[PDB]
Amino acid sequence: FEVEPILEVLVGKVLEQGLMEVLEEEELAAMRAHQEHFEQIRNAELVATQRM
Amino acid sequence: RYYTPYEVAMHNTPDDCWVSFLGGVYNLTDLIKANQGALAAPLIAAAGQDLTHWFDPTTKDPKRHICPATHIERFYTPMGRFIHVPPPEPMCNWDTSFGLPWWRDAKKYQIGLLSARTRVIRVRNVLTDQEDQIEVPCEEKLVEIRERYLELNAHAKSYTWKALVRTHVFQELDLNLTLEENGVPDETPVFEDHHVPTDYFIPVLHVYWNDDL
Repeated sequence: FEVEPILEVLVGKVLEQGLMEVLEEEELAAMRAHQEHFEQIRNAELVATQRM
Repeated sequence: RYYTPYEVAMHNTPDDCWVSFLGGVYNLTDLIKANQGALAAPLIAAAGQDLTHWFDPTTKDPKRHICPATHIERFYTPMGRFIHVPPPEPMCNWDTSFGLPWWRDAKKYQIGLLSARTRVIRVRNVLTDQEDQIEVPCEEKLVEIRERYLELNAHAKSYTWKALVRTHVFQELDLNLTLEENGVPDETPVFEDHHVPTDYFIPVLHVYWNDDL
């Protein structure tokens, strides 16, 4: 009955902070992968022109 | 400007008649329109043809000879009597009020100038690979080569040109210098003289895109 509020506080901190961190890490990873994909396309096109 | 022989050949009809002679391309349409008889036959029958054999170089008038029948010097017209040629005998209908013969009235009946030679350029669009052979006069500035190529790409103005100038590296080409000044030589005479087909190697012009918006 006395340890309940401490548990509630610490658990809330852990849950919200972990969830926010995972969402933001995933979101940046997706965007940077998209940019790398476009850069890969551009590099392949460069190689084709050099070959010709 | 200039015209390849095939380009002159495209206009062969009493409605649009073009003739090339002595290096000049002439649009004789208004002649045939204003003189429609047996006089217009010998050049209607040679519409779009090369008419230099009619004339001689030293003077711009047609060739002359001593007529065998009358022994009086007059134009040699084996094809027939074209417009502005007097009848052999004294007639009562051939007026001489008109000013100048059509082979002398350049200002009113000459458009452009016939190309003495033509060459094959192989244009290659590097972005979207599309090879294309084409024939252009061998003495023409790259601006009008671009104008010829504008029928292949309607957006060729934005594109940038490049040629394998000399080792050999793909370098930029100035627009106001002809294909010979820019370092793209012509070797078809050497090809022929050495028994190499004139379609074995063709000079190549790369056409890159220049991003715009």
